[PDB]
Amino acid sequence: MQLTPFLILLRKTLEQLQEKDTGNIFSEPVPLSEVPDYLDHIKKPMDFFTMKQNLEAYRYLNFDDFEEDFNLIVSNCLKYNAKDTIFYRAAVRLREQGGAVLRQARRQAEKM
Ligand SMILES: CC(=O)Nc1ccc(-c2cn[nH]c2)c2cccnc12
Repeated sequence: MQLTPFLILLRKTLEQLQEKDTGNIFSEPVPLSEVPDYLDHIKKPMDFFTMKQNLEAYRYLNFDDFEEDFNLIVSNCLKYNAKDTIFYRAAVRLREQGGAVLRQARRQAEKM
């Protein structure tokens, strides 16, 4: 596999995942100023902006490491937020809608 088409695919896939986050709940890091206890609960924060930085830093060289950071966005939000919140339900929705984006993207990567 060649690096350039793979990274193009990851860029497109990240854009598609961001489209599913219609409230932009996951676009940027959880603001530690407004959630002071966040790092008490979440060992590795993640968000789509950090994922973009990691992608461009060549930190994602296989689909699993891209998907692992996506799964961190979801799992961190399920962990931190109570089930009766918009935040929790948004992570459930992103897991469902984003999973479908990821499966098709991984098949494209496997054809490379
Ligand atoms: C992605 C996420 O877990 N975000 C957040 C959870 C909880 C809170 C929060 C709820 N109450 N106080 C902070 C957030 C506040 C601002 C921005 N993001 C928040």
